[PDB]
Amino acid sequence: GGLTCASAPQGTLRILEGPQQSLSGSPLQPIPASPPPQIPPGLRPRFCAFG
Amino acid sequence: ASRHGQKGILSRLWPAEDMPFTESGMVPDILFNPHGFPSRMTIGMLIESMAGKSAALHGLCHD
Repeated sequence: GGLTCASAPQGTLRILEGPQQSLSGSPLQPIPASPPPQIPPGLRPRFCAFG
Repeated sequence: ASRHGQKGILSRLWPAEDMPFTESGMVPDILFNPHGFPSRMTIGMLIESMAGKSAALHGLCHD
């Protein structure tokens, strides 16, 4: 029950949970481009010149 | 005002027969000076004018 002292420890192993692999996909997923505005189909002159 | 930050003050209520009527039959409703533009550079009132004219002629509402 004396509990004598011991020598100096050489190395200290650190145990830790691993990096989060297979979380990010190898291609990227962007928000798609909002489309450029279209001229709508079915546009015709509705105004006739009077008389 | 407009929605492009361009105040006017109402100066003269011009009688309707004196207004410059167009070739379609229309009188205007508000006359706006071309000398409010070049120091203020609101291109957006030009595109809004073309855009609202072309939206009132088609039944559309333009983005």
